[PDB]
Amino acid sequence: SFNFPQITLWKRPLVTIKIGGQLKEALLDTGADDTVIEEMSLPGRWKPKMIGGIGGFIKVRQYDQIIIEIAGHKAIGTVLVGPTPVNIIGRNLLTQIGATLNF
Amino acid sequence: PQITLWKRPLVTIKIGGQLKEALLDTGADDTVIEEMSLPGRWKPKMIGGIGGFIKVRQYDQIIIEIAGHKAIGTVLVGPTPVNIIGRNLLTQIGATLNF
Ligand SMILES: CC(C)CN(C[C@@H](O)[C@H](Cc1ccccc1)NC(=O)O[C@H]1CO[C@H]2OCC[C@H]21)S(=O)(=O)c1ccc(N)cc1
Ligand SMILES: [Cl-]
Ligand SMILES: [Cl-]
Ligand SMILES: [Cl-]
Ligand code: NA
Repeated sequence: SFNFPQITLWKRPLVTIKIGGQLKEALLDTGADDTVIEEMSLPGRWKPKMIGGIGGFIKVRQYDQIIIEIAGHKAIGTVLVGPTPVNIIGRNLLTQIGATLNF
Repeated sequence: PQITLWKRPLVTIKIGGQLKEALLDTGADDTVIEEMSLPGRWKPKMIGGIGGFIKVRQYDQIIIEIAGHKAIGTVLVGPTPVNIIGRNLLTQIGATLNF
């Protein structure tokens, strides 16, 4: 419905992100504490982490202080990389771009 | 009205005569609640998240109260680690995501 993708949540709230100079599709996800992206190379050091969701847990690599643009908004923060079914923008970066849930 | 996302967006819901805590989740297509009984008919469904699929019972035309707002829709019931209010019902309480 109302445009990015979409504001009233009748369609998935999908946006384009840019990370490591590549464009990807991601979901704005208020139910995600953390941002999680499919396998890709990121600079710097990382640390393993397991995170859980509906189905159980997956091991991810945690990269801190990564520059990522989200729907045109610049953010710099933690990105988890692993076998997620969807690229997810979680609250750690939603707060950086000033996203709010209103109702 | 406006929920910041510095913490998890948790609300109280009333469903099937009980009160529960649930997460307002724009990343969820569907509402999924921990095991409970609901009246009427249901059919089995599989739903996938991070870390694979779980089997749930799909109940249609269930009335819920979310933070005070009544709504009706499908509710999936099964071994989810968190009660999640998905877009199918967020739309019914006029939730929007703004930035
Ligand atoms: C992965 C998404 C595309 C979909 N998920 C909703 C999502 O909001 C879950 C919702 C969620 C929340 C807690 C536990 C399980 C699932 N969040 C999630 O997995 O976040 C993980 C990354 O950050 C961490 O903080 C939250 C858990 C971790 S889902 O729970 O798997 C899901 C799938 C299908 C339906 N119909 C409803 C929900
Ligand atoms: Cl976008
Ligand atoms: Cl962060
Ligand atoms: Cl529905
Ligand atoms: Na029913």
